[PDB]
Amino acid sequence: HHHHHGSDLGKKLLEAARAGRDDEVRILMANGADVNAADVVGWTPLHLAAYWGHLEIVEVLLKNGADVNAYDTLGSTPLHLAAHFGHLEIVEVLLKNGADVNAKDDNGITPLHLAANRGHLEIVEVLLKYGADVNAQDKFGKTAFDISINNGNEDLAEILQ
Amino acid sequence: APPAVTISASYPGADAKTVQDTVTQVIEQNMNGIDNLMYMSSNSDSTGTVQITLTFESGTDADIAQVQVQNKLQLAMPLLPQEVQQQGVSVEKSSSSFLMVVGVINTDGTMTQEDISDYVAANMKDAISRTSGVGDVQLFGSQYAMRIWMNPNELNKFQLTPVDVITAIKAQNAQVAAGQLGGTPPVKGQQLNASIIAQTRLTSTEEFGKILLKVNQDGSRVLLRDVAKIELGGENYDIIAEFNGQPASGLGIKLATGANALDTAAAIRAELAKMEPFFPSGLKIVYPYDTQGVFMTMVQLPAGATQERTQKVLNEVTHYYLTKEKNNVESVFAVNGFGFAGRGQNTGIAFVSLKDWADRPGEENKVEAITMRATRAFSQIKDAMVFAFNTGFDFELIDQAGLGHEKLTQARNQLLAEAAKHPDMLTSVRPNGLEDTPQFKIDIDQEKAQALGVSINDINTTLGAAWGGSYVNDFIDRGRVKKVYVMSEAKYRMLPDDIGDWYVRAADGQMVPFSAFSSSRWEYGSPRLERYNGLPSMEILGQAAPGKSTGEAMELMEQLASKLPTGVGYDWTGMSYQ
Amino acid sequence: APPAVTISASYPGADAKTVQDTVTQVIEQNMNGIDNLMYMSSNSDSTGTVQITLTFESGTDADIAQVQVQNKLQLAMPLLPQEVQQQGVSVEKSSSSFLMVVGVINTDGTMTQEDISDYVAANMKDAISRTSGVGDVQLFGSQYAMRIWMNPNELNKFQLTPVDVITAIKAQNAQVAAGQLGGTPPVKGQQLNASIIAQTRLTSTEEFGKILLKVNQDGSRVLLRDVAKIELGGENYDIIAEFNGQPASGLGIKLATGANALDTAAAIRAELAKMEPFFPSGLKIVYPYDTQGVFMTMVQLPAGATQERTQKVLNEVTHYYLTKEKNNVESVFAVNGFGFAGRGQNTGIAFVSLKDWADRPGEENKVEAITMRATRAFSQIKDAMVFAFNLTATGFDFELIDQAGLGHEKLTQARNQLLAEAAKHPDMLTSVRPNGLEDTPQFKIDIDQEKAQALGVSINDINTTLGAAWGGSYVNDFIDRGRVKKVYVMSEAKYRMLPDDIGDWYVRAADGQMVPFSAFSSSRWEYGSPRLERYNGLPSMEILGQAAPGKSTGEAMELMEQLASKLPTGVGYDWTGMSY
Repeated sequence: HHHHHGSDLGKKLLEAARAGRDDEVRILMANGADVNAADVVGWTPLHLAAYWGHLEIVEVLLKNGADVNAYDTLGSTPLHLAAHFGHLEIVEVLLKNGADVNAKDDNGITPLHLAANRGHLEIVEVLLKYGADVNAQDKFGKTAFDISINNGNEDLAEILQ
Repeated sequence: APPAVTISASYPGADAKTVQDTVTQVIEQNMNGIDNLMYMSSNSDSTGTVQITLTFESGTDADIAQVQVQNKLQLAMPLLPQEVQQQGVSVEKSSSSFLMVVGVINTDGTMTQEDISDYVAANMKDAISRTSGVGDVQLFGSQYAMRIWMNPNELNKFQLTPVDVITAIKAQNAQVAAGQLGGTPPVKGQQLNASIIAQTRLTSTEEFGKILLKVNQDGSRVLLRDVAKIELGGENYDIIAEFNGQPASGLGIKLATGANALDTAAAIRAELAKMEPFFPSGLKIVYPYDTQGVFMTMVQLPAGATQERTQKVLNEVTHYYLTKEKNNVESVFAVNGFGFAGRGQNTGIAFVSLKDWADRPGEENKVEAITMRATRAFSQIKDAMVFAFNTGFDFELIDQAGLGHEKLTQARNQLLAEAAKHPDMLTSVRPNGLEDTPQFKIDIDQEKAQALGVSINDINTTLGAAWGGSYVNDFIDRGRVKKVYVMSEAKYRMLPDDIGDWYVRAADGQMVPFSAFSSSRWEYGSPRLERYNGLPSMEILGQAAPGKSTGEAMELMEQLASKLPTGVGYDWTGMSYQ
Repeated sequence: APPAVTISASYPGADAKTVQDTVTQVIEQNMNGIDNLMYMSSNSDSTGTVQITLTFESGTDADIAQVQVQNKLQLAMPLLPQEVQQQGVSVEKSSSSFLMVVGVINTDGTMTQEDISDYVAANMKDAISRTSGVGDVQLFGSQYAMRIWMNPNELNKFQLTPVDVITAIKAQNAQVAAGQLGGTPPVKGQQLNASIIAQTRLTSTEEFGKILLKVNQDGSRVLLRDVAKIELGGENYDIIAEFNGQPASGLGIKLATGANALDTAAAIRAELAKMEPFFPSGLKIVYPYDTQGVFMTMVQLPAGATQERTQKVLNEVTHYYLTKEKNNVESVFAVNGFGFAGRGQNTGIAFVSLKDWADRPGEENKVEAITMRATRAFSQIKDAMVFAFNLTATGFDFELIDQAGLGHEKLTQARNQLLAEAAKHPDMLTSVRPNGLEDTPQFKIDIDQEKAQALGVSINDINTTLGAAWGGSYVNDFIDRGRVKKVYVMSEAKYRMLPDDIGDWYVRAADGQMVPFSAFSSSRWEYGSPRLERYNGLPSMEILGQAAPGKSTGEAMELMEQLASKLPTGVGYDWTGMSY
């Protein structure tokens, strides 16, 4: 799950997965490009596409066997990124294609913790729907309920129920 | 031309956003009541550096603009962070281009790149800077500081932090006012008067090394050399230069607005003639760029790129001139870390000096053909804009309603995508700035810090001092005042895992590692945030396509821009203001 | 047109005497050796503000006057209190009066006065301020700040004080320089280079709300929202503006000395045109005072008078123009808390704009006649000087001066003596009046240093608790919608209204015990000044009046001099303004 450095076509793909050029991603995939090319921080194209919300690319990479559960050097998966930045459709897509709904980064932080913290309520419900352990604790002992108290977002607290 | 006053300040170890929101915005909000200001633009960089350029109406007296600017900055000085003020803020009226470069080398190679840069900084720069007509002086290198390079394993072993080292350096590299024996007013019959001398500044690595951090309960001594390596080294390490491939330092000199070019360069040479006799053996001045007979070569890599990547591209550039253009090129003065557009790990410049005009006979060996041939030859280089030089439009995309950085980028991109779909009118429509890069976001858990009794100031000082460095106070190096810096030794600040080897001391005296109270993630952020007349902006360059007028292309851009999201405006500047 | 340079400083929560003795006197002592200086005057206000006006020979180059004044001010800057320096001292070279007013309203009524003032301050004021020819720019209102409104009951409940609050805000609303992974010099071969980002400025009431003040011994948490209310709100609340009765903010713009009025007004309209397309829905600029077509109405109540009292008088004025003069008057732009005088709770001003020249036929419908009737009708209002005028050469401007350290109370006595004699010579002198303000009740509180020490309560903790609660403290900056703005702690209004409230505030001692203010202080009423004046560095009191029907000023000055010559030892005089 921790992927290593590609080259030329691995670089080209990463750079294009980020900018949202849907054309060029399709070219490079057909021409052999490593779908799990990582960068210096361990971000595959699926990470990059999840972070900058390019849904089309996310489905395309998944069509070509991309690791839905790629880890970056800190334990953080593409679902983490999409959940955190409120990219709903990508969250659906990733969990539909096998994303580990309970993945913990090095800090014990789950996609639920993150969706919770940034108030992304629709995404929180979808994570719960697909198995998300609501009592998952990060390294400081915090659940996503504890998060909802500290933020004082009562909409969330009632969702967690 | 329209005169320009430039404010420059810095903040050791600060990211762009930090520089922007503690320095740049503050200064910008206080640039009011100044006469004849056409427009104001700024950069805030992840080098911890800000440059604000205030551009005035043509006809404006540059002395007056300068003074008015300096005075406004003076009244804003107390709103800035102490770290910024104590670096010294500069304000300058100069040309953006260099008038000349003064090269310095050691022909006996006795002195490294660093020793030459210090020799230049400590013995040559100030007198050049005080010569009349000299607007701005760029050292291609750094003056020495006393570098205290901390070891986090040894600091933990004796239950110490960077806070303790800093505290101890301020107490034991001190210069004390102690008054006099028989001082005024004195008693009647006093026979003796003499100054009392207490602590003076330290002058050597030896003296810093015996700073006494703490006496253990068993009697033994922990000295600063027990938790740190101690050497003279640059205030920073970002600018390294070569002259025909050998180590060099130098001074890039800019002409003060309105001064004489020729008089100014004679005065400089005369001042250089005064310092030559006192040079150490080996040191020699070389004149690698005199304003044709000269040109430059810019090297811009994409942001994120290290000193090592940029050096490899500069070597190819230097190589081509030293091999393919042997017969026309006398020399190449090449600088890694400074470029046409300011400063970064990912930029560089080469100053090229040609042989005598008379020994370069024929159309093909003149400046125009040489630069053209070189641009052609460097255009193949991968992930580097590399051009050689001696027309278009200048457009600012502007955040008019608090949109923020991420959304103004999306709007930038939406503009560029549309402009690429009209190649008949617009070509080479690009940002002039940089792209967001991965950065390391660390969150201090306040709760956990509090429960363990670890103070946030000790945490943030430990973090900053170790990973960005900290300007503690001054010392005297061979009779010249200079700075003292604590930072981590390179090897304990290179990788994410290294964070967890730094320990902080709690109120109860136990040592607590960073991992106990922090957590971290990667995220994207800007290494260069831009601003135009006080608001966030993004500068876009382009030209009219062939057989199309400048005005029609501008007209197209204005149309294109009207279709951007709510909150995004624009403006013309520089070459496009008229 | 004699050029004036003006220095302005601000000290939140300071009385007039505090300003005078910590800021104004320090600056003034360095105002000498300046070319072409005729005289210098200043006011030190209980609004926490000082304004020193330096007046120069006509013909004097204004850029040089400003350069020299500021050169001298730099000698005093390190001696000024840090709370002044942080507000930003200003030095300006402008006309004393407005060139124009730029009004801003919301035609949907979907934004408050408070919101409109913020929008103006954050998106509009600076660019106007940088425009060439713009000497001075007055916001009619206040930029938003983050306000933490403290509750002393909740603070005492958890053994906290405002010092704890301030300390926690400086720590958890911070912008940390954290360096880089893989920065220079590196280990040769390093591939990774990333900036480290740690704490950034907070951006929202939600984030301030959750600042952690303490963890109890039982593990529960005290957050700042558990001891304070948290909202965006003015740096201060002293300036409130209306346009035709509807909520408004705006910009009062004075012209820089020597600058062209036409050109400069045009640059302003041009800069305003850049802003319009990006306004939120409903926001609209209107133009209530251009520079016969216009006039102002000064409203001056006596010292002690609250904002509500001043509002009624402004309402009466606005009402008169909108009912009685509605066929002549296009618009009225009323500002509560700023005026001719400078600024304070008992002042206001109305800018009035008349309809087209040719929509007012007749002599009784011109500015002279209108302002005459307006002033006539306003004359009947009590506890208020109100008058209207167009914007003389039979008036005089007298300065009574303390030349022997007699002090404020004696200079007042001496003043009343001069005024009472001028009021027994109606043949030569008509309405001889002070220009300034009268002393008012003020609450004098003594800290018993002995009791403080016995209890182990520090004096800094006492003075900061008092100052911050009852006066307000600028803590640091935060970022509101990408603009740097201030953060202020202060008591919520409820808890700083009445003298018994002093006793509700606790301070923590060395040994951890909470001590009420009542335990180490005593209080009594007394009188003091809310505007101390000075003329050429000495305490002073400006006295205005005019000659009597027929006799020329020079003879009225001759009598004022005779009257003065009989005042107690130490009291002297001098002539300023017109009379110089």
